[PDB]
Amino acid sequence: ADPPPVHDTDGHELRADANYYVLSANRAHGGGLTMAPGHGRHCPLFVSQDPNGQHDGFPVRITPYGVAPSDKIIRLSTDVRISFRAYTTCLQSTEWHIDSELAAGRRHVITGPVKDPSPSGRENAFRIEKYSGAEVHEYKLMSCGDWCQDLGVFRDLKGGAWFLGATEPYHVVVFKKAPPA
Amino acid sequence: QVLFQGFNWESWKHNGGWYNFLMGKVDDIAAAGITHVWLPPASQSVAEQGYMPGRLYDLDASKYGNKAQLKSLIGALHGKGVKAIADIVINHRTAEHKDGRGIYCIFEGGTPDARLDWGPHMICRDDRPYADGTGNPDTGADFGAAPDIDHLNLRVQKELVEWLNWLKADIGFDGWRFDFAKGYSADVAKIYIDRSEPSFAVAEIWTSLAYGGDGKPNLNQDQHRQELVNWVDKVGGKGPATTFDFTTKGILNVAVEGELWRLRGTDGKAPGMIGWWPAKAVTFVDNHDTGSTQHMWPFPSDRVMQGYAYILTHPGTPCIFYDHFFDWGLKEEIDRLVSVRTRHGIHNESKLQIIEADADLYLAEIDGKVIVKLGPRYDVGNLIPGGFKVAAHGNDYAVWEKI
Ligand SMILES: [Ca+2]
Ligand SMILES: [Ca+2]
Ligand SMILES: [Ca+2]
Ligand SMILES: [Ca+2]
Repeated sequence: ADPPPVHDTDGHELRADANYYVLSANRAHGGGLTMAPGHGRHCPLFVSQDPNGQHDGFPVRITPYGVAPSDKIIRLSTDVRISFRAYTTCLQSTEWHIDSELAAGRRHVITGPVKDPSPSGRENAFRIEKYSGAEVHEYKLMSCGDWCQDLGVFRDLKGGAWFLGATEPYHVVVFKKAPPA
Repeated sequence: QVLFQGFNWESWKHNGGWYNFLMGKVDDIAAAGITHVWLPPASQSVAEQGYMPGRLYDLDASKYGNKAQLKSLIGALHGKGVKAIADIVINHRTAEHKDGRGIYCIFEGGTPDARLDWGPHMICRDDRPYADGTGNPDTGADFGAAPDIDHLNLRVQKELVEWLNWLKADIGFDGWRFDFAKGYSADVAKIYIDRSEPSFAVAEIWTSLAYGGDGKPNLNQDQHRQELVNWVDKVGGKGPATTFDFTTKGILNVAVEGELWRLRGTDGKAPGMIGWWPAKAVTFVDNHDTGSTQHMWPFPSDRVMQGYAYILTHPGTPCIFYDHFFDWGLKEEIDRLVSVRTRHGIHNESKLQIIEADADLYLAEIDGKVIVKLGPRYDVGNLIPGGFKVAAHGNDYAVWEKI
């Protein structure tokens, strides 16, 4: 294809049939991604970030936007769906999607059923991109429904935990190959 | 010098134009002792607040008002003796037309000629789908929602400096606030600052602080303030460039809630940028992103006056936010604080001497003329020397002045 592939920490390309931990490029920013309740909601669970640098969080499954499989390689600037390969007490879909509602005036990426589907139904479309023009393998995630918005994590503990959402500063990520599940 | 941000995230919706409304606030702004007013991005923009500029020269298309109204506003401020600084959004730009590929990558400057009329060649190399892959790679971070401008392209630099000089000469702006400064290199910012010769310039460099397993900032944030100091040094430590002190804002956010010991570093110096290079730091409590209606990193609402008691008496250049001054009913207390700072000659490089930093008490003396106290600690009279009278007090804060 055209967009370069996304690489994991060992330099290999991301595969659509493998699980990866999405860690901070700088460990000073915390650990991997996970799921957590908050802001008064029991379910659906928000996509949270573990504040502890030694915590890898939950492995994630990255998949070419539904009808796009080909060589199983995951490339930059391409629509992708993301799911946590983990079990939850909410017993709901564990796939990410941008929230249609604000919680504490902030827009977060959540889990479970899409409450108010847009005609486009692109709430679950994300993209992986290089954070800067540098060669280093450091990325950022974007929510791309109507427009693409960079994602960052709210680290002020509002709502009970750190949550992923539409905010600065954008979270610069790295992918570590995780065990199969 | 004290800055004032003259807008919030909702200003563009104001009935009758924001520039027009602000005209009625200039007497009050000038009388408070404010020396610089930071105005919103002035050009045409796809997003109403102005942070997605298209036709850079088209000021008449702004939601804030037109060119005439802007010029009158600046004219009134200048007459009052206050400078005006423009919000310069140049990391990214939105295109006016679609090219052959059906991609919105053909730009338009807003003039009938070819000024700013670039194409996908001026877009950063790897910024897909906009770029045509012929430009240079981005010198800094990418901004996801729009095409990033390739600042290494000579026509780009040339025509941008020309626009900056127009903003200054024709419109009358005195300086710049660089939006999303992490989007391009310090080398790039240096070119614009040197060639536009602003009297004042402040960059927005916002990166995450270092956190612990508890989910709160680490006690030491040197890595964070080092990054701000590194940028200033690269652009020119002798010039007009400064950076917003995000380190202090992040620490004050949590220190204020029963952890005032966070305000004293191991060396007995302030923990944020003001502890190392106060001359180059501009402090703030909240801005249109962190607070207002975006809530990215809000200061605890019930303790905002503690934030103002700190920045208004401390080294560095403080920046007062619109809402807090006019909408929250804090005007009188804030006014008093600026007055205390102004009458004692406190400036960006005033000497800070931290006397106490307990969980419930932060006591500091600045320039040997003013003593500030933050915290619920009821009686601290035993700690305040002779010849000091109370100059201002409020919710969990008090300030004494000598003589
Ligand atoms: Ca033109
Ligand atoms: Ca971009
Ligand atoms: Ca921004
Ligand atoms: Ca950039």
